[PDB]
Amino acid sequence: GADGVGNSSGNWHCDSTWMGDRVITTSTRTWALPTYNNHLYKQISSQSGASNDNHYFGYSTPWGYFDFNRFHCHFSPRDWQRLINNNWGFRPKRLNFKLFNIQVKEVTQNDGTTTIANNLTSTVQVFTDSEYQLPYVLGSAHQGCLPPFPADVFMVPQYGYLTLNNGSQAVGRSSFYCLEYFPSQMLRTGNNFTFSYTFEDVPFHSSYAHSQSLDRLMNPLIDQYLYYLSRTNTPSGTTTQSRLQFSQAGASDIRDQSRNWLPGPCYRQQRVSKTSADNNNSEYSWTGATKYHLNGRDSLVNPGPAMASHKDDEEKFFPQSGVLIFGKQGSEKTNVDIEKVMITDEEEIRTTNPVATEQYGSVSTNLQRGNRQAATADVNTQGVLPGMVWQDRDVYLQGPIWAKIPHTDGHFHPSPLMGGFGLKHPPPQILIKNTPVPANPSTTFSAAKFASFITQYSTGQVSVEIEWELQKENSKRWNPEIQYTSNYNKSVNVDFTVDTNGVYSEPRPIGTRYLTRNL
Amino acid sequence: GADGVGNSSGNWHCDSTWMGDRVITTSTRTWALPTYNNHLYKQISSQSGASNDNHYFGYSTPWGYFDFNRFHCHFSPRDWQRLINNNWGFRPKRLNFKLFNIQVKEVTQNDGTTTIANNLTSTVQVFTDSEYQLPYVLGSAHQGCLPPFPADVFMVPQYGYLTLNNGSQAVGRSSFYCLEYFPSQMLRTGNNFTFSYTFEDVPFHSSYAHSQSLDRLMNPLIDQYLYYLSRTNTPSGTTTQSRLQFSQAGASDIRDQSRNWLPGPCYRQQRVSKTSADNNNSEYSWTGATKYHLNGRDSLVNPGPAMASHKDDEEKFFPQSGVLIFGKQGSEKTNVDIEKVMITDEEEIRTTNPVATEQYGSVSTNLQRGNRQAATADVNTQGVLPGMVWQDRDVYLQGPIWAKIPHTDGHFHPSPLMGGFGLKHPPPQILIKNTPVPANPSTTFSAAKFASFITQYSTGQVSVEIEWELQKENSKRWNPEIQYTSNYNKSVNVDFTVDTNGVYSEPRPIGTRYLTRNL
Amino acid sequence: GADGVGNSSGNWHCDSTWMGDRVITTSTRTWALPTYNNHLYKQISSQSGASNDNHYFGYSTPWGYFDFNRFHCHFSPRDWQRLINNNWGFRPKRLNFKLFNIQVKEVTQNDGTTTIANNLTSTVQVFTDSEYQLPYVLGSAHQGCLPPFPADVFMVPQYGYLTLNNGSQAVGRSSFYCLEYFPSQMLRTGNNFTFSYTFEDVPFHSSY
Repeated sequence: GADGVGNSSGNWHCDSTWMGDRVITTSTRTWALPTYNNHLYKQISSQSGASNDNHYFGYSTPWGYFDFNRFHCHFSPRDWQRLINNNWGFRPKRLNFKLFNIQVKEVTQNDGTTTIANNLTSTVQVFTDSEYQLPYVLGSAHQGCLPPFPADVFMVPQYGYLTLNNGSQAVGRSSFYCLEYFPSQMLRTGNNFTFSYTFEDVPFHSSYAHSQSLDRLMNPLIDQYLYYLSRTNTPSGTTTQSRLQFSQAGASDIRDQSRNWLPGPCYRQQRVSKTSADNNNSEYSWTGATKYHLNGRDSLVNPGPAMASHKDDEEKFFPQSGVLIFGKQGSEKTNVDIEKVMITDEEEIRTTNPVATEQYGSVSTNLQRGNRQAATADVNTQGVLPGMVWQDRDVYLQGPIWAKIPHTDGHFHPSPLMGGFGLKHPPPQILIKNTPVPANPSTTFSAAKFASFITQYSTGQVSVEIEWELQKENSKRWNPEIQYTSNYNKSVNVDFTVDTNGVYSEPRPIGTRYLTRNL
Repeated sequence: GADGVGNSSGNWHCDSTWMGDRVITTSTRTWALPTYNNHLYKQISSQSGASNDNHYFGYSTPWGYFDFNRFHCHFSPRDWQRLINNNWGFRPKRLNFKLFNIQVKEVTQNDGTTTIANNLTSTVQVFTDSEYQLPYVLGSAHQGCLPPFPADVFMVPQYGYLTLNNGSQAVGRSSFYCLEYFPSQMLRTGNNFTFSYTFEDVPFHSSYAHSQSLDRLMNPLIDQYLYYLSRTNTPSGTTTQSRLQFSQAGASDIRDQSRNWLPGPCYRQQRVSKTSADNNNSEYSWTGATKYHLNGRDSLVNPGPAMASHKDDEEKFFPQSGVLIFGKQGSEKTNVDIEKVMITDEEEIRTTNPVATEQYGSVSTNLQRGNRQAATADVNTQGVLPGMVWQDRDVYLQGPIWAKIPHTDGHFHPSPLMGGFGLKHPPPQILIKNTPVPANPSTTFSAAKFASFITQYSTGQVSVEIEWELQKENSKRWNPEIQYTSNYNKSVNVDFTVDTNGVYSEPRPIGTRYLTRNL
Repeated sequence: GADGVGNSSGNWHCDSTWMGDRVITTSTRTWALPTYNNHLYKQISSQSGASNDNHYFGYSTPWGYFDFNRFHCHFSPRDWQRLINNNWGFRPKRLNFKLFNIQVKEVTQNDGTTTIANNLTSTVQVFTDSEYQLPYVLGSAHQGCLPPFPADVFMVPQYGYLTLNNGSQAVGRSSFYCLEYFPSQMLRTGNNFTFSYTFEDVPFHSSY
């Protein structure tokens, strides 16, 4: 699209409509973009000394990108609630994007006095990496997505990436991608950039919780017909004499019943409690946390494989890195106290996946014989096994929406671990930069790189609309399901509202599983 | 096909052409075939005493088979190089085979003097087991495939197989397949045997190395928004008092960052070093090597599941059985010294799969509390887990090309472990035998089995052409990729050449990953 | 072309005719071919010490080649004379080649006594490097072309070539061409191999 200077390049679309089966969440926000790295690509690396587990090598670019991989960039409390309360599941189908009403300003810091003014002509160029030839950054839970609250103006993030490294230094194989080596489209004012995408058949996120659970799944009333090993030894006057007898598992017997499927896999996490007291006093934050390691650098295992966060009656506990944790609007960056964060809870799964903090089961160790007692041992890490079945990490309104499946020789069940939809070809990276403006050059020629540009930034609005599909409920469940509600009682502030000084804020994390489906 | 005696049953096709997307490697070689087991099927078994882990039972047949399950039976250094240097990947599509110019000779060892001459009439019969009713031997890394070097004449291997066994003895279930119970086609001279095959949709072998790596994958510039557990206890005058505080992972924080996918699986191997010194002195060749075991016989775990062979700066090490090892042209059969072999290296993977010699990660053990320190333990064997992603063993010019997927109730990701393409219905076994020639029988009848045949063998050439598909490169990588080159400096002998006495020889193993794709 | 065992795969053409403007010199000769380097490619180099101006590095092949880059393989004194006496100049235009009546023998040196006999089946394979992907040796004034005199039987030369070298040793850039990496056509007896060529506009040799 194209037009004039006194012509709005696009209108403001920010609705949300439900169609019974679909529902489209349109949404627009105003943004701003500075000139990063003063227009140059800069090489960047870990700090020489820095622990090995923390080295790196890569580049930062003068390019800034766009991102809305956060559910709340599309759903509004209320809306989300609608969804989350009457749908067995849902998934994204297609999207449409558009930047417009772009405007380029140029600040002038003459002595003790700045003065911003329109640089009409100068441009901002955009380009979408629709061929995925660029290090996909999104999906890395970074923060600089869209504001949950419309009215909020925002700054565009700067693109940076990482290649290979042998400590703080580069290794040859590492590649250096240059963003100008693409065909950016250049916008001036009166210019807009639209583009549209279509998702790929993915599974509806399961937005329901299970009423039955693996173990308790058969019918009480009837005993099976298969037998199991009831007792081993037997009374012989005073002493026992080994004599194995078997029984037919019934209701009273349950624990012993024969089955057909196994809980999901696991990778044991340390348990910490919301109650300061209980927790051993010391620094096992890193030392005790569950991790894995590549090329000799141990990394953390955050968002561990999807597994319930606490047994019955222990909402007080949680994994050291088995859950998602968001900050309460305002919460500072580092070492903030428990009271400043919102920890997610995944009890809803208990029913199928193991509890993060407790071992999977316990396999037998030795082979018993008359002169040898029967061994056994608990298992803290069980990789996928036939017959296992499980549930993936719920979603949360202010959580990630999707993530790119890495291009590898092999993947195994790609639901992104941080939760979300695992996409092979996700929404392409959208980039934006401000074509430089060489400030006054010298009369006599010089072949040096230009270094003195006009100080200036851009701004303008952006809009994103997405169509989601739904799987409606359908249970013959007689008694009421659970629903997500807002507290009745009076409060000094409404949840998901602007305070007295107009600061919007999300009180709690809102999950997705409320409706109840049987297993 | 058919014709006369003074008529070449086929010409010599040994080209190789590239078409931009495909590339066909035609190739012909001269061969020779003796008469095995003096024409009879012989029962064969382990040696009574022999360690249990080494028993067996099966048969050897008078039949010899054909095989080219080695990349170099089709690619020529140069060619291979072309491929390997400009292609994100490739795979086989179809093939065509033909035997021809068959000729049957008959030696005469009269006293101190042999004398070979043409037995025109007598025949050689061939037959392809296109229904896979015969124990698929190929794929077992046996040696008797085609000569890498054209000019080389070769001997055809003899077919043998193995069934069940209870120690050195047979067990009933074990089957005994007889090769005459097939409809062999019989060739006399002037007769040729052609046949063609078509591969099945398989995945292009990934012939590229990764520039990013799981851990270092997100964007440096921006800190995430999810929080993790920064510290546990806290300064209380003199003493610490447990007080968990959380932080928002940033660049400096990296190791702690939240992610979305896990390294490939693992099965720990012992580390040995190319440097004699380091290595503990003793015999842990078997005792210390990683293995598994069926029906009480521990077998070795060679070509362990695909996993990088050494961390940064340790090209000197390697798994005890985690790598492929070829002999330097000439190297004898047993206990040959390190200097006689070429060990493959899979550093290229590091980026996704764990290091063979070092544990996967470390899960937590106990549940901590005030009166209990936080436990933890390293994991040396991790079975596939959701979110895991990885790369398969590279290929190597002189490596296997494919392998038959065993007919079972269940497989999991069939890329053959020794590397190659996992095929459900691979190129059918091709067999060949020389119809016997009863040497002079007695005038008076006898119903005994004939035992005195004419001494004779066969020869003639064989040709195999195969069409491979390619996936061309396509990265916006600015700086140069790595390529495979031959050393500039002078040398007494060219690599992949015949020495002074015309002995072709492959200097080093050549992999496949050189081109660099992002993760 | 193809046929049987008791069938001459080609006749003997050895004429020479003048047409006023053209003149065609046909010519046939009998030849023989051993098995070189006992069937293998052998690496070859100057003799370590040997003056520098005389070092080299290259290979010898089990392959033998054909050559008639000598005017007398086509002209007969007399003929040549005709030409040479009444023509301001001349040049070649096209050619046609054919091998035939191929026969493979096999000697038997049993003790103090050899005995040659027909190995009917076995073959001889031929192939023309029509894409010039092989080190062009001919033109190097080598000797093993055709006999000037028809009646003369001859032996076929063996193919060998030279690459780069840093003294008596090889240098990487040097290439090693393998003759089997071509699609040889295989002849058995009763088999013939013909092929034809066409020269390119060149200047008449000034014969005045």
